[PDB]
Amino acid sequence: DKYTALIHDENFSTLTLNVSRYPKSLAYWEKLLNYIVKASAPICKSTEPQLLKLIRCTYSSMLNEFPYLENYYIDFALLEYKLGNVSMSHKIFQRGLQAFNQRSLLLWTSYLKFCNNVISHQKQLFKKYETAEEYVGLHFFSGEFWDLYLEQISSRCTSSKKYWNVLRKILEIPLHSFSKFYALWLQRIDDIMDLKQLSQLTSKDELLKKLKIDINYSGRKGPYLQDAKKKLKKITKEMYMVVQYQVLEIYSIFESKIYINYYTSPETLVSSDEIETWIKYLDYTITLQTDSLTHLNFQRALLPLAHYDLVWIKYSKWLINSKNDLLGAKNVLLMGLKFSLKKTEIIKLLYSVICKLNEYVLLRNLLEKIESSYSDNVENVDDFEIFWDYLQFKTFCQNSLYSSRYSDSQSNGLLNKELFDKVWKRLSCKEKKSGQEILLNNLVQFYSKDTVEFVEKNIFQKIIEFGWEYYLQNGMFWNCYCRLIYFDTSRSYLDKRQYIVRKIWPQIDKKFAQSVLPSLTEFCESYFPEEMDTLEEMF
Amino acid sequence: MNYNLSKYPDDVSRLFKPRPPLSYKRPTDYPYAKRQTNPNITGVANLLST
Amino acid sequence: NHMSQFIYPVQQQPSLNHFTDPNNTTVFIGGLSSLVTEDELRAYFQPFGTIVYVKIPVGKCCGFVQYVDRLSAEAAIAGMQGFPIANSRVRLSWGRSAKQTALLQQAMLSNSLQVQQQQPGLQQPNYGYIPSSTCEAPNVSSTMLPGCQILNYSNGQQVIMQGSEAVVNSTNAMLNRLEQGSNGFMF
Amino acid sequence: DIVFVSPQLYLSSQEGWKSDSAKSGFIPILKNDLQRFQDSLKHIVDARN
RNA sequence: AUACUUACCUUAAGAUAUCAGAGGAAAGUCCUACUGAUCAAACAUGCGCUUCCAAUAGUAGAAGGACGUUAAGCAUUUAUCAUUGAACUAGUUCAUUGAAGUCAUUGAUGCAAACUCCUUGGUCACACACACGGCGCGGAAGGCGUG
RNA sequence: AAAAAAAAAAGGUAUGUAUUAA
Repeated sequence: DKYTALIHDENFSTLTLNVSRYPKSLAYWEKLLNYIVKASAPICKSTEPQLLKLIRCTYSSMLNEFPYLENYYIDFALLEYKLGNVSMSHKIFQRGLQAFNQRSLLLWTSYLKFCNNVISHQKQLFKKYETAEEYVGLHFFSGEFWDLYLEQISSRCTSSKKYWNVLRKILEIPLHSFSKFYALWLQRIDDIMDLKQLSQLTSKDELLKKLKIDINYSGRKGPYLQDAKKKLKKITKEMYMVVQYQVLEIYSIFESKIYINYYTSPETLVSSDEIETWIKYLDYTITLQTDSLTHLNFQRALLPLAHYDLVWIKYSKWLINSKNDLLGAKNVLLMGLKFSLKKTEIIKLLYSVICKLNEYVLLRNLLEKIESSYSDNVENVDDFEIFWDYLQFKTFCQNSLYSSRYSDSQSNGLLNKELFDKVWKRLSCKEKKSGQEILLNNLVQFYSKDTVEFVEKNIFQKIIEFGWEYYLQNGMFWNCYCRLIYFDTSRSYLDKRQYIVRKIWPQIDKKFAQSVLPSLTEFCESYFPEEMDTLEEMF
Repeated sequence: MNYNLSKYPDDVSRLFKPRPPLSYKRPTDYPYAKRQTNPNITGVANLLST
Repeated sequence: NHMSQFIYPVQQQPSLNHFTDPNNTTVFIGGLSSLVTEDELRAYFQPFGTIVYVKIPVGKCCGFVQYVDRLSAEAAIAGMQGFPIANSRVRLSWGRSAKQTALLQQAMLSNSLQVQQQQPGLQQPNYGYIPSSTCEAPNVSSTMLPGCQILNYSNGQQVIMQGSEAVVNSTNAMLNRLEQGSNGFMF
Repeated sequence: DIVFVSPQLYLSSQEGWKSDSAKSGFIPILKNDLQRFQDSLKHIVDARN
């Protein structure tokens, strides 16, 4: 049969194994799919169910890897529709609309187009359009959406009330094509043959008050109605003034600069000017203070570049401050963890959002998740920002868990059997791992008796005994080992300076001096001008 | 309509637009499988001839 | 069927001054104290983006700065407006650079033309650059993936930014700037 | 006939990287190639070790 | 429209109101702008034939609709089957495997009201006139009758 | 005594090719 003839082919094995080896390419997915479709080409109900199960699972498994592909949710829906079950088509349209958080123009337009044919019960059908309207209605290109909706009223509705009702709303929206709908409005004003039909525009009171025209007027009506059409066309000309201004600004500044409105792939790069125009377009949209159009223009901006973390951070910021919604910001950063490749800034800002939200079990859980990613070695990671952001928020947790061991009530932040072994394992790698001194500088921050003794003996002493060359040639090491003794509150000045000079300094080897002197002079120049000479005589 | 598989061009084909789909009403009659005239006709009895 | 219902809108050009120039970067910062150095002003305008600096006039109590990208410039104008430097509320807006300033001042005496010349563009495609981002310090073979910042500028050399080393370098200079700043060496 | 594989769950050392039934994110591969597939990823694991 | 080439194909049958009488070519047929009766159509034409045809002396009302709103109105009833494992009473919950699976639950069913809007008519004439239940001009729809 | 032959295409629709004006 055709199925087994497809399995034993070499191209299926090669294309498949490429996909499973390289998941995020999307080039191998689309070849695997385009091939398995073409093998099935008489795709109608006759073809055997094993093959349909494979091709279907191939679509559904591809759309999970790339949650933004509009033409593929559409295409898989159409496959299910040609195959003869519309319920599966509905469901996976719902799935695509849910992947975009209910705002994508193409899935709503291509969805409702499908919905016109397969759904009776006019009321529900219109509820689909009212649901689409409150989401994607204000999209700059959404006019063609409205062209559907108006097209569906005039065919369905005998009353014509709802057509005036909706078209009146379309007049106030700064779409890309506003003029198309202004022509329909002006024409429908032109076709009004009676005073009674002017109540369709607005009610009886606002016409007699604002424009001072009466529907009940009794007399020679014709010239009065001709005056009324002029008085009605003037204000529509004014609405045309405002909305034209807005559209021409939005196009002339932003929308004209945006050349790519679609997702492409995780391997796509976008131009810098396009980034800049998305940023400024989002600031402008925020300034308009229209929440629907604001979330829309974030989700609109999000699919062109989803993988940077750039628009994710901002879209968490405007929602954490302007709207003052902290949970919504957490949820934005969580959905940003999936698409964004860099993930470091999002996970730092996410640690902060979770801290302020006062969910500690969720943050500590997520630290367990990120340490489980590396197989419980975060200390061996190449990229330092992950280990550092992990280590300081981990510290903030174990301060709360375990009561402080040390006198003066100082919590033990970075000195603990769990974390100090992590730090020391990070330090034992020396030149190979990047962080180094940054991790060391924060070991000087304790400022007490017990902890200056602890950090004195357990690192700065052992590191001398093992005698590693990288840490001894370094001036930051000796500078920090001076600043650790020098800021102690237990020591007086005499034993402090005498301890630094009589012990700390002579432990430096004279061959290291050339590297050690510049950084260790900066400590002595500021704090110890008196003993500056005995420093120079040593080296 | 989009395709319009027809002899007519696009303007004539879009002129023939049908009314919207018929709304669904639940059947008030007997399903075709259940449709039958009255069975178990009593034959002409010896009691009838009586 | 001669005239048509719709046309594309045609619109006039606004004379090209330094306020209508979409490429302008340099921000004129007026109302300074003239007790301030230029390295202090750099400290103010550094975090908003990478700077190609121009000059601070002497005795004129107004300076100006120039960034690489306009997004950083606007982020600096909106970021600092009315922000006191040495107890003087600062008033800053758009302004040109030094050479175009010379070309203007020669015209101010002779009151002739004052024909502006807009700043040069970046010839835009660029897929590697992310505007309003800084390389905090200086072998790199990267993946060139979208999330990371591929190219960048140096305080005039285009450098490829290593995402791992950039954070540890920036934090290193951060912890140095505190110790030198407290004792008076850096300001 | 076909096995369903999750290279993410496999490289992350998690248990369920494969199953016979269709699940949301897995990629269908030929069963005999499964062993072969493991080979293709081993060097990646070898880089992490 | 004309000429040439190629393709597709060709005649269900019969009749035009009936009955009766007289005549022409014992039986039958055909025929008679021949005679009577009945029937049918068209056209006229009549009936004290029947029903209906909206306010301006006022901001109305009659018939019919909304595939209109209130309206997530009020009151009800509904959301798949099979296999395996764990717990459990002696049916219930959770997890896994397979099959089909109109959308809706702001739904569907019943109940009722208010409001708003559409189409239609002689918005005709004379009359504001204390009667025992007419006999103005037309239009619409019928019934009956004569020619 | 008898004798010898017949008169005819029809015309419909569709497709392609050419013609009908400065």
